[PDB]
Amino acid sequence: HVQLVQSGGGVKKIGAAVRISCEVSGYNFMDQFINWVRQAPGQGLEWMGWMNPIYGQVNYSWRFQGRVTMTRQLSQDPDDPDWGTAFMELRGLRVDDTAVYYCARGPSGENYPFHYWGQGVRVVVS
Amino acid sequence: LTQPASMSASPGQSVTISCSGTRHIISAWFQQYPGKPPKLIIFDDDKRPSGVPSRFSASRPGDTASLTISNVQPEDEATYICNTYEFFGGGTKLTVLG
Amino acid sequence: AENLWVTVYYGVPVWKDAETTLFCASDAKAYETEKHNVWATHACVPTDPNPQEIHLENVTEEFNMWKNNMVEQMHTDIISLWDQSLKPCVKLTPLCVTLQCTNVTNNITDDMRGELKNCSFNMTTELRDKKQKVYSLFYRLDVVQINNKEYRLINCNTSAITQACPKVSFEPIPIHYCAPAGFAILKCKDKKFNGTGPCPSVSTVQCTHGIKPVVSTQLLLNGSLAEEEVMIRSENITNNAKNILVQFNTPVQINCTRPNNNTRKSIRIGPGQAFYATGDIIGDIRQAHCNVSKATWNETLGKVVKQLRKHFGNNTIIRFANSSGGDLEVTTHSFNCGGEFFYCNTSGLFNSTWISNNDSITLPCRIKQIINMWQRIGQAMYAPPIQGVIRCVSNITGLILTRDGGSTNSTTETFRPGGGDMRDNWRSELYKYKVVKIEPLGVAPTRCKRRV
Amino acid sequence: IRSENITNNAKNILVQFNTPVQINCTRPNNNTRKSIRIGPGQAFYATG
Amino acid sequence: TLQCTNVTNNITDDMRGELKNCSFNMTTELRDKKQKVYSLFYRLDVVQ
Amino acid sequence: ETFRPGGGDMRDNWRSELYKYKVVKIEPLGVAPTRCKRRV
Amino acid sequence: VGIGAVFLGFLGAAGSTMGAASMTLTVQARNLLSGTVWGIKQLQARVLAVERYLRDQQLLGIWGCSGKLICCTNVPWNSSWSNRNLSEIWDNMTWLQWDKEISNYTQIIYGLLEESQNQQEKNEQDLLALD
Amino acid sequence: VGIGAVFLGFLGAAGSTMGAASMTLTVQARNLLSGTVWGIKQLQARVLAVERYLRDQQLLGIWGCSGKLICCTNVPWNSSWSNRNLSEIWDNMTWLQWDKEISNYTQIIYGLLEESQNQQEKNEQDLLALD
Ligand SMILES: *[C@@H]1O[C@H](CO)[C@@H](O[C@@H]2O[C@H](CO)[C@@H](O[C@@H]3O[C@H](CO[C@H]4O[C@H](CO)[C@@H](O)[C@H](O)[C@@H]4O)[C@@H](O)[C@H](O[C@H]4O[C@H](CO)[C@@H](O)[C@H](O)[C@@H]4O)[C@@H]3O)[C@H](O)[C@H]2NC(C)=O)[C@H](O)[C@H]1NC(C)=O
Ligand SMILES: *[C@@H]1O[C@H](CO)[C@@H](O[C@@H]2O[C@H](CO)[C@@H](O[C@@H]3O[C@H](CO)[C@@H](O)[C@H](O[C@H]4O[C@H](CO)[C@@H](O)[C@H](O)[C@@H]4O)[C@@H]3O)[C@H](O)[C@H]2NC(C)=O)[C@H](O)[C@H]1NC(C)=O
Ligand SMILES: *[C@@H]1O[C@H](CO)[C@@H](O[C@@H]2O[C@H](CO)[C@@H](O[C@@H]3O[C@H](CO)[C@@H](O)[C@H](O)[C@@H]3O)[C@H](O)[C@H]2NC(C)=O)[C@H](O)[C@H]1NC(C)=O
Ligand SMILES: *[C@@H]1O[C@H](CO)[C@@H](O[C@@H]2O[C@H](CO)[C@@H](O)[C@H](O)[C@H]2NC(C)=O)[C@H](O)[C@H]1NC(C)=O
Ligand SMILES: *[C@@H]1O[C@H](CO)[C@@H](O[C@@H]2O[C@H](CO)[C@@H](O)[C@H](O)[C@H]2NC(C)=O)[C@H](O)[C@H]1NC(C)=O
Ligand SMILES: *[C@@H]1O[C@H](CO)[C@@H](O[C@@H]2O[C@H](CO)[C@@H](O)[C@H](O)[C@H]2NC(C)=O)[C@H](O)[C@H]1NC(C)=O
Ligand SMILES: *[C@@H]1O[C@H](CO)[C@@H](O[C@@H]2O[C@H](CO)[C@@H](O)[C@H](O)[C@H]2NC(C)=O)[C@H](O)[C@H]1NC(C)=O
Ligand SMILES: *[C@@H]1O[C@H](CO)[C@@H](O[C@@H]2O[C@H](CO)[C@@H](O)[C@H](O)[C@H]2NC(C)=O)[C@H](O)[C@H]1NC(C)=O
Ligand SMILES: *[C@@H]1O[C@H](CO)[C@@H](O[C@@H]2O[C@H](CO)[C@@H](O)[C@H](O)[C@H]2NC(C)=O)[C@H](O)[C@H]1NC(C)=O
Ligand SMILES: *[C@@H]1O[C@H](CO)[C@@H](O[C@@H]2O[C@H](CO)[C@@H](O)[C@H](O)[C@H]2NC(C)=O)[C@H](O)[C@H]1NC(C)=O
Ligand SMILES: *[C@@H]1O[C@H](CO)[C@@H](O[C@@H]2O[C@H](CO)[C@@H](O)[C@H](O)[C@H]2NC(C)=O)[C@H](O)[C@H]1NC(C)=O
Ligand SMILES: *[C@@H]1O[C@H](CO)[C@@H](O[C@@H]2O[C@H](CO)[C@@H](O)[C@H](O)[C@H]2NC(C)=O)[C@H](O)[C@H]1NC(C)=O
Ligand SMILES: *[C@@H]1O[C@H](CO)[C@@H](O[C@@H]2O[C@H](CO)[C@@H](O)[C@H](O)[C@H]2NC(C)=O)[C@H](O)[C@H]1NC(C)=O
Ligand SMILES: *[C@@H]1O[C@H](CO)[C@@H](O)[C@H](O)[C@H]1NC(C)=O
Ligand SMILES: *[C@@H]1O[C@H](CO)[C@@H](O)[C@H](O)[C@H]1NC(C)=O
Ligand SMILES: *[C@@H]1O[C@H](CO)[C@@H](O)[C@H](O)[C@H]1NC(C)=O
Ligand SMILES: *[C@@H]1O[C@H](CO)[C@@H](O)[C@H](O)[C@H]1NC(C)=O
Ligand SMILES: *[C@@H]1O[C@H](CO)[C@@H](O)[C@H](O)[C@H]1NC(C)=O
Ligand SMILES: *[C@@H]1O[C@H](CO)[C@@H](O)[C@H](O)[C@H]1NC(C)=O
Repeated sequence: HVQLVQSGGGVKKIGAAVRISCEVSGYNFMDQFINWVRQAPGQGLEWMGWMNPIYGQVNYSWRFQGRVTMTRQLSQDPDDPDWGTAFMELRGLRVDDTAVYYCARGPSGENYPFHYWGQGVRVVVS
Repeated sequence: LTQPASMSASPGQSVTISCSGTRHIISAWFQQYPGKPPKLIIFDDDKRPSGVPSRFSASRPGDTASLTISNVQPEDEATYICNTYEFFGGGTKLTVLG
Repeated sequence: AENLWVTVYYGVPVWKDAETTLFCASDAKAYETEKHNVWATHACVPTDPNPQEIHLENVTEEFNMWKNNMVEQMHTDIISLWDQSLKPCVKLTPLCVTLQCTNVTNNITDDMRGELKNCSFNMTTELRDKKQKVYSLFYRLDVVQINNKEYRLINCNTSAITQACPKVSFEPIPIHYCAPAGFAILKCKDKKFNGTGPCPSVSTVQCTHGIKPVVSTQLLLNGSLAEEEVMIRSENITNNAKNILVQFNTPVQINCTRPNNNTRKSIRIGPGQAFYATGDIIGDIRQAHCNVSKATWNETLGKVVKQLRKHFGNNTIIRFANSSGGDLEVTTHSFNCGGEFFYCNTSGLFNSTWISNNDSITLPCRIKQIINMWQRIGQAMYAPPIQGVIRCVSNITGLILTRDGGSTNSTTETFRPGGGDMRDNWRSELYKYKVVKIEPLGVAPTRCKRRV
Repeated sequence: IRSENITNNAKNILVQFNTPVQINCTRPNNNTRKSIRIGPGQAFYATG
Repeated sequence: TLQCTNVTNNITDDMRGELKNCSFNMTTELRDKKQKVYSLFYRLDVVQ
Repeated sequence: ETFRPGGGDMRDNWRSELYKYKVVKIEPLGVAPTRCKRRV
Repeated sequence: VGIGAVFLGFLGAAGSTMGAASMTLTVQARNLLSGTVWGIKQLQARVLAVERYLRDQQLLGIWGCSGKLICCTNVPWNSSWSNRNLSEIWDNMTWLQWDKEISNYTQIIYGLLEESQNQQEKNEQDLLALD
Repeated sequence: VGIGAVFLGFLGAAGSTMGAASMTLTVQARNLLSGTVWGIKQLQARVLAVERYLRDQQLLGIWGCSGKLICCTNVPWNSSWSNRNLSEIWDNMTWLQWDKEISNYTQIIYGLLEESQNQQEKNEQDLLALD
C-alpha cells in the first residue's frame, strides 16, 4: 500500500522554529516528490512548495523563500531502502499562520495532482 | 480562484458547480470532510477514482470547469476544492437539508 | 477488375514502434590505446565508417522525447559499465582507523577555513605482526569528527569504499549506438524541432551520431548545439514539477582549473594492493576556480530571455536566482576535470533581472575526493590525487532550469538552476532518434492467379 | 500407495490420501530483533 | 568465545533452558575499538 | 508388518508432485510407402 | 554516385508510392540478417534477429510460396475491411496507410490463407496419389 | 473440446489413423519454432530448438522438396520391412505403430532416398546443361 504519517505539531511562542516530520513507506522512496500544502482556517488551500528526495531538491513559493527548510533523510542500510523522512523546519513565523500542514504526494511517475494526503499536523502560535 | 462560499440542496436534486478561470489548463475536483484530508474525486475532467458513485461527472467546454452531480445523497454535505496544478481554488460548502 | 485476390509481398517497406536492446559501438580513437589503458575501450564493436544514409521523403513520423525508449536504458548500460570497472580495483576496508589529525600550517584567516587537513594514522604493512604510522592530506569534505580532534572518512559507516584504479581515466570517449539487424534509427532533420509530435523530414540510419556521456548536473558541459534558434525543449511548460531544458546555439567557453601542485604518495596496505594518498603540497596554495567570458555570457542570457518570453506572453518580467538548497552536488553544478570532480559553485551567473523594455567572470570551487555518484545506496568510491596542476576548457551549451511555484498571477516568473538527476544530461542528446522495428511481409489485395 | 514393488524393504513407500488434514502450528515467544554493526555497511541481526 | 549463562527462567530439572544468554566481543567500524554485546541463542546452536 | 516414518531426502517430497508428467521429443518427418509419382 | 546506392540502400522510398515500393525489395530482403560484459547482450541480439527471421520464413513457407518473394493466393478477399477502389489502389495511398487500415483487421487473413492453402495441398496430394 | 482444437491444436489427433492425421499438419509445422541469471539456459534452449529446426529443413532441402510438405519421391520401396497391405495401410493402424514397425530399419531409407535423389538432379543437370 501507500503508508504516510506525520508528527510534531503543537503550539509555539513567536520567534521559534517549528519542526514537522513526514514519514513515508510502502513504496520506493527515490521518486514521488513530497508536496507540502498548508491549510489556513477560513480559507481555501495554499501551497508552500515541494521537495524531491533524490537529491533534496526544493522548490518554494513566492512567499516562504528565506523562512523554510525542506530537508530529508533517506535510508542508510539497504535492508529497508524505502523508508523516507521529509522534514520541514519553519522559522521566524508571524502570528498569522496558525494552520494545518499536510505532506501530499502524487501518482506513479508524475507529481500533479495530489492523490494521497496526510492526517495533518496542526500548528498554533501564541 | 473565486469559488462560491456555500450552497444548499435537498435530496434527489441535481446541481452543477462552476469553477472560474483555470485558463484551460485542466482542473481537478477534491471532496473534503471538515477537518480531514480531502481525497481526489475528479481528475483530468473526465475520470473518477474507484469507489465514487457515477452521479459525478465533469467537463470543460471553455475556461470554466462544470461539475454536475445528480440524486445527491442526504449525508453528502462536504466542502469542495478546485485544483489548477499548483494553485487551489476557493472551495464551497455544500449542505444537504434533511 | 471486380475480383479481389489476396497477395502477400515480402520486403514491404513498413515499420512500427518497438522497445528493444540496442547495440554499442566504439570509435577507433579509444581503440588506438588498448589493453584496457582507458575507459570503455574493449567492450564494443568498431564502428563502420561511411554509412549508407538515405534522405527519406514524404514521411511524417512523430517523436516524443519524454515517453521514448533508448534513453532510459543507456543510463543502465552506462552505470553497469561503470560498476564493472571497479571489480579488479583495490578496497580501502582496513583504512578506517582513527585519524589523529590537525590543520595545515597555512596563513589562513578566520573565514577562509583550512581546506586541507593533515591527518596521521596507523596501517598494516605486508608483515601482519607490525603496524606503521603514516601521514597524508585530506580535503575538508572527507573528514567528520567523532570526539587533536579525531576524524574519520564520512562514508565509512555508510558503506565500504572502493578505490578507482589509476590506470583508467574518467574522461568521456565518443560512443555510437547502432541497432541490431532488423531495426532502424529514424532521425528527423527538422530545423525548428519542438521534439514532440510530427516531424516533417526524416532519414533512416543504422548508427547514432557521436554521443559522449558527461556527468554534470547544471550547465551540461561539452555538448551538441542547436541549428538556428535557441531552443527551449519542454512542451509542458506550465506545470512546474518538470525541469526545462534549454539549448542555445553559440557555445560559451567555460575555462577552469586547479593551480595547486599535488604530490602523489604510495603506501602499502597489503600483499598486492597499494593505497595512493596525497603527499606534501609544494609551492603555493590557492583556490581552484572557473572563468566565463562576461560579454558572451550576458549575450547568451539575453537570447535565452528573448526565447523564453514567447512561451509566457510578450510583456512579462524574468529574474534568475541561484539554487536554494539540496545536496552539495545539486546545490552547485559538478564536473569531472582531468580525472577529478569539482563542486564549483554557480551563484555568480544566474543573477540577472530583465525587464520587458573583458572582465572575466570568476567563480570559486571546492574539491571532493570520495564520491557517491548516481546515489547508489552502498557504493562510495575514492578518487586518487592527480599530480601537479590541472586544467580544462569546456563548452557550456545548455541550461537545466526549474520554475517557481508562484501563486496568484506571478509576473516575475523567477527561474532556478535545477540540476535534477543525470538523465536530463542525456535526454538532450537522444531526442532526435527513435528505434523502429521493420515489419516485412505486407498483405495487399490485387488481381492475379497462380495457374497450374 | 505409490510403489508397485513394495516387497523390497529399502525403497520408501509414498502414500497420498484424499482428504487433507488440518495442521496448525505456532510459536508464542515474542522475539525482539536487534541490530549490531559487524563492519562498514553490514549488520548482524541478533535476538534482543 | 561466548561467555554465556542461562536465562533466569523458572525452569524445572527436565525442562532445559531453551534460551541461552551469551555475551561476546565484536569489532565495530573503528578497527581499534571493540564492544561487548549480548544476545540470545537456542540450545541447539551452542556447543561447549 | 511394522511401518516407520522415514523422511529420506527431499526428492521424494517432489516426486509425488511430478508423477503425472513425461517430457516427449516431437520427431516430425515421418516416412511412409504409398502410390504417387512426382510428375514432370 | 549512381543509382546503385539508391537501389541498394535501406528503406530508400518507404513513404513513396507502392510502385516505388515494388521497385526495390532487396534493400529489405538482404538487409535483414547480415547488417566480458556486453557479450551476452550481443548474443541475445543475434539470436533474437535469427529467430525472428526464421519465424518469418516459416510463416511464408507454410503458405503457398517459399521464395517467390511475390505471393498471390487463390482465395477471394472480403470487401468489408479495405473498402478502397482497386483501379487506383496501386498509386495514390502508401504502405504507411495500409498498416493503419489493416491493423484492426489482421491475424485472420493469415488464418484464412493458411487454412485454404492447407486444403489446397491436401486435395492436390489426394489427386496426385490417386493418379 | 471444440473445433478450435482441430484448427490450432497441438498433437490433437496423434493416436488417430494417419488418414485423420493427414488433414491437419499446420498445427505441427507451425507450432515448432514460435510456441537474466538463466540467460545462459535461455540461449541454450533457443539455439537447440533453432538448430534442430534448421537441421530438419536442410534434410528436406538436400532432397527433392523444400516447401511442399507432402513429398513424393520417384524411387521404389523395398517390400521386406513394412510388409503390410497397401490398400488399408492408410486407414487402420497408427503412426505410433508405424514408428515401431520401422524402428529397426532406420537411417537407411534416408540414405537411399538421398543418393537416388542426388543422381536424379545429376541427370537433371546433365539434361539442362546439354539443352
Ligand atoms: C558558493 O560560491 C558562491 C560564489 O558566488 C558563493 O556565493 C556568494 O556567497 C557570498 C558569501 O560570502 C555572498 O556574496 C557576498 O555576501 C555578503 C554577505 O556578507 C558577507 O560579507 C561581509 C563583508 O561585507 C562579511 O563581513 C560577512 O561575514 C559575510 O561573509 C554581501 O555583503 C556581499 O556584498 C558586498 O559586496 C561588497 C564587497 O566589498 C561590499 O562593498 C557591499 O557593501 C556588500 O556588502 C556579497 O554579496 C553571496 O551569497 C554570493 N555572492 C555572489 C556574487 O554570488 C556561495 O556563498 C558559495 N557557497 C556557500 C555555501 O557559501
Ligand atoms: C569537452 O572537451 C574539452 C576539450 O575539447 C575537454 O577538455 C579536455 O580535458 C581533458 C581531461 O579530461 C584534457 O586532457 C589532458 O590534457 C593534458 C594536456 O593539457 C594531458 O597532459 C593529459 O594527459 C595526462 O593524463 C593522462 C591521464 O591518463 C595520462 O595518461 C597522460 O600520460 C598525461 O599524463 C590529458 O590528456 C584535455 O587537455 C582537455 N582539452 C584541451 C583542449 O586541453 C573536456 O574535458 C570535455 N568535457 C568533459 C566533460 O570532459
Ligand atoms: C544564493 O544566493 C543568496 C543571495 O543572498 C545567498 O544568500 C546568502 O548566503 C550567505 C551564505 O549562506 C549568507 O551569509 C550567512 O548569513 C548568516 C545570517 O544569519 C550568517 O549567520 C552566516 O554566518 C553567513 O554569514 C547570507 O546572509 C545570505 N543572504 C541572504 C540575503 O539570504 C545564498 O547563500 C545562495 N545559495 C547558494 C546555494 O549559493
Ligand atoms: C603533517 O604532520 C606531520 C606530523 O608527523 C608532519 O611531519 C613533520 O612535520 C614537522 C613540522 O614541520 C617537520 O619538521 C618534520 O620534518 C615532518 N616529518 C616528516 C616525516 O615529514 C608534516 O610536515 C605535516 N604536513 C605539513 C604539510 O606540514
Ligand atoms: C598508532 O599506534 C600507536 C601504537 O601502535 C599508538 O600509540 C599509542 O596508542 C595508544 C592507544 O592504544 C594510546 O593510548 C597512546 O597514547 C599512544 N601513544 C602515544 C605516544 O601517543 C598511536 O596512538 C596510534 N595512532 C597514531 C595516529 O599514531
Ligand atoms: C502539454 O500541454 C498542455 C497542458 O500544459 C496540454 O495540451 C492541451 O492544452 C489545452 C489547453 O492549452 C487543453 O485544453 C488540452 O486538454 C491539452 N491536451 C490536449 C491533448 O489537447 C497537453 O496535454 C500537455 N501534455 C500532457 C501529457 O498532458
Ligand atoms: C580559457 O581558455 C581558452 C583556450 O586557451 C582561452 O582562449 C584563448 O586561449 C589562448 C591560449 O590559452 C589565449 O592566448 C587567448 O588570449 C585566449 N582568448 C582570449 C579571447 O583571451 C580563453 O580566453 C580562456 N578563458 C578566459 C576567461 O580567458
Ligand atoms: C548579483 O549581482 C549584483 C550586481 O548588481 C551583485 O550584488 C550587488 O553587488 C554590488 C557590488 O558590491 C553591491 O553594491 C550591491 O549591494 C549588491 N546587491 C544588489 C541588489 O545590487 C552581485 O554580483 C550578485 N549578488 C548576489 C547576492 O548574488
Ligand atoms: C610540482 O612540483 C614538483 C617539485 O617541485 C615539480 O617537479 C619537477 O619535475 C621535473 C621533471 O621531473 C624536474 O625537471 C624539475 O626539476 C622538478 N621541479 C623541481 C623544483 O625540482 C613539478 O614540475 C611541479 N608541477 C608542475 C606542474 O610544474
Ligand atoms: C566547442 O564547441 C565549438 C562549436 O560547437 C567547437 O568548434 C568546432 O567544433 C567542430 C566539431 O568537429 C569542428 O568541426 C570545428 O572545426 C570547430 N570550429 C572551431 C572554430 O573551433 C569546439 O571544437 C568545441 N570545443 C572546444 C574545446 O572549443
Ligand atoms: C518391481 O516390481 C516387482 C517387485 O520387485 C518385480 O516383479 C517381479 O519380477 C521378478 C523378475 O522379473 C519376477 O520373478 C517376480 O515374479 C515379479 N513379482 C511378482 C510378484 O510376480 C519387478 O521385477 C520390479 N521391477 C524391477 C525393474 O526390478
Ligand atoms: C543477559 O545478560 C546480560 C548481561 O550483560 C543482562 O544484562 C543486564 O542484566 C541485569 C540483570 O542481571 C540487569 O539488571 C541489567 O539491566 C541488564 N543490562 C542490560 C543492558 O540489559 C541481560 O538482562 C540478560 N538477559 C536477560 C533476558 O535477562
Ligand atoms: C572482551 O574483551 C574484553 C577486553 O577487550 C575482555 O576483558 C579482558 O579479559 C581479559 C581475559 O579475561 C582480562 O585479562 C582483562 O583484564 C579484561 N579487561 C577488562 C577491561 O575487563 C573480555 O574478557 C572479553 N570478553 C567478554 C565476554 O567480555
Ligand atoms: C510523396 O513524395 C514522393 C517524393 O519522391 C513522391 O514521389 C510521391 O508521389 C508523393 N506521394 C504522393 C501520394 O504523391
Ligand atoms: C585549523 O582549522 C580548524 C577548523 O576547525 C580551526 O579551528 C583551527 O583554528 C585551524 N588552525 C589550527 C592551527 O588548528
Ligand atoms: C555512523 O555512525 C556515526 C556515529 O556517530 C553516526 O553519526 C553516523 O550518522 C553513522 N552513519 C550514517 C550513514 O548514519
Ligand atoms: C511543438 O511544436 C510542434 C511543431 O513542430 C507543434 O506541432 C506542437 O503543437 C508543439 N507542442 C505543443 C505542446 O503545442
Ligand atoms: C547584456 O546584453 C544586452 C543586449 O541588449 C544589453 O542590453 C545589456 O546591457 C548587457 N548587459 C551587460 C551587463 O552588459
Ligand atoms: C541453566 O542451564 C544449565 C544447563 O545444564 C543448568 O546447569 C543450570 O542449572 C540452569 N540454570 C542456571 C541459573 O544456570
